[PDB]
Amino acid sequence: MFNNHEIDTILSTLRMEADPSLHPLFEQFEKFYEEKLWFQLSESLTKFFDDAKSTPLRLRLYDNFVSKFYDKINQLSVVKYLLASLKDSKDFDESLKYLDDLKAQFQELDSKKQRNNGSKDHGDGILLIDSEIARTYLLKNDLVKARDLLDDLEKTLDKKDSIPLRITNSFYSTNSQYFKFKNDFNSFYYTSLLYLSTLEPSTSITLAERQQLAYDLSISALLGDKIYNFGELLHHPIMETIVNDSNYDWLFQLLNALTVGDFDKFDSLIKVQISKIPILAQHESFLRQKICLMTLIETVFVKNIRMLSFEDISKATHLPKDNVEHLVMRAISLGLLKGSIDQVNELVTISWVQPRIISGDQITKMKDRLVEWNDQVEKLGKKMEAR
Amino acid sequence: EGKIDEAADILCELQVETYGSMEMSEKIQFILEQMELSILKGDYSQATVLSRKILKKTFKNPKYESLKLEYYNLLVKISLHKREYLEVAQYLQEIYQTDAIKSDEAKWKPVLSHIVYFLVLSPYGNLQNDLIHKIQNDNNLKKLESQE
Repeated sequence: MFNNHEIDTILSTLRMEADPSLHPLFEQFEKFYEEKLWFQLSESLTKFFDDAKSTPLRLRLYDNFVSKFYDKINQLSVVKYLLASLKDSKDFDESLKYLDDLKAQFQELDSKKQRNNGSKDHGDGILLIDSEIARTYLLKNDLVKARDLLDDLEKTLDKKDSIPLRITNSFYSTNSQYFKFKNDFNSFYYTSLLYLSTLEPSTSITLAERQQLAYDLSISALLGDKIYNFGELLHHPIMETIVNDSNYDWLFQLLNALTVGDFDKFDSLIKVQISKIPILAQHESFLRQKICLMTLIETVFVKNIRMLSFEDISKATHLPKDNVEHLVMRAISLGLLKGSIDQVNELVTISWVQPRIISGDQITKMKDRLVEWNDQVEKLGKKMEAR
Repeated sequence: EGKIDEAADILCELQVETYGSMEMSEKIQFILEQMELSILKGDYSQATVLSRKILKKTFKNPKYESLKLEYYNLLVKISLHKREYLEVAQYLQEIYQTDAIKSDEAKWKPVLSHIVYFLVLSPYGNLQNDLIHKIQNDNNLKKLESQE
C-alpha cells in the first residue's frame, strides 16, 4: 500500500531536514510490488518492525540505502537486517557475494565504535559477517570444510565476546546443523538444549525459530541418552511455546514409557522419521535404567542406604538377570553408574552418581532431614557448652 | 661385492672424523649408508645411537621434513626385529609435529592413525591420552574413526 512512503518521509524529514536516505523511486517500486502494512525491508527504526510477509527481494534495492544510511541512523544498525535477509531469501550464490562486498575494514570501521555481532539489537559488522559466511558454506558443502569453518567461528568467538545474548545464540545455531548431519546425536541433544535456554529470554523469539528448534530437541532426546532424562524437557518449553501435538505427542508418551518400562509403548510412540534411524533403540534402554535407578535409590535413601539388589533392577527394567548383567556393565563403562556390582552376592553396592534435581516431593523429605540433623548437632553443642 | 662388514667399518671412522656439525647435508648421507648396512649385519645398536644424535641436531637447526622421514624408514626395520612398539610411537610422534606444519594432510592423517595403532599393540600407553583428545582423530577418514 502507501505505509512505506508515509513513515519513511515523516521520520526522514523530522530528524535532518533533507530526507537523508529516502529517494523517490525506490519508494515507487516497493509500493508497486506490495499491498501490505509491512514492506519487505524499510529504513532506520522502521526496518526493524517492517519485515517481509513474503520474501525479501529488495535486498539489492536496500544496498543504495546502506551507502546513504549512516547520516540518519548509525552504521551498526545495518547488518542487523540485511545479512539476516540474505539467510532468509534462500539464495546461496548471492549470500556469499555480499559478505565479500561489504566485508571488513572498508565501510565497517572509519571512526565508528566496535561491539561486534547483531542477531538482536546491534553491534559492529565483523563477528556477524564471519557467522554468515560459515553458515552458508556449512549447509552447502563438504563436511571436512564445515568443520574447518566451525573452528574459525570458534577462535573468533573466544577473542571477542560481548555482554548480550546475540553472540552465544549465533555460535549455538551454526554448530547445531553439523550435528544434525552426523550420527553423533548425543552431542546434538547437548547442543540444542543449550540453545534453548539462551533463546527464550531474548534473540530470535519468532515462532518459527522455536518450532524448528523444539522439533530437533524431541528427535535428539530420543536418539541420545547424553544428559539425564525427561526433567530437562519439563523445565524448558518445546511443547508450551508451541503445539502440544503433531510430534510433541511423543514426549508425553516417552514419560509414560520410561517409568513403566513397556517396550510396546516405546514402539507405538515413534513414527517413521525418528524410527528408521539406527541410533535410537540402544539408547532407549539406557534412558530406562537411569530413571528406574533414580526411583529405587531415593526410596531406600533416608539416612545413607544405597543397597539395591539384582532383583529390584531386573524387575524394573523387565529383563532377566543375565541381560541386566551385561546391560549394567555397559552403563558403568560410560560412567552413568559409579557404584560396583558384586556378582556372587547378587547385591549391587552403589556409590552415588544420581543427579537428584527438580523438587516437590524431595523438598518435603529434605525439610524433615534438615530438622533431624539440627537436633543431633545441638546436643553435641550442649555438651561442649557444659565443659 | 657383498662386503657388508668392511663398508660398515670404513663408514664408522669417517663421520666422526669429518664433522662435528659443520655440514649436515653431506653428514646425513654417509649416516644413511651405515643404517642400511647395520640392519643387514644384525648389529642393531650402532644405528639406533646414530639416528638419535642426528635427529636432535636437525630439529635444532633449520628444519626439513624429508631428512627425518629417511631416519625413520630405516628405524622401523630394526624395530620389527626387536619389538618395542612404544619406541616407534614416540619417534613418529615428534615427526608428526614436523608433518603438521610442512606437509599436506593426506600424509598426516594416516600418521595419526599409525601412532595410536602402535600404542594398541603394546600394553597401555601414556602417550595415547594426548592423541585421542585431538579433533582430527574423530572426523574425516574411515581409518581415523575405526582407530578412535
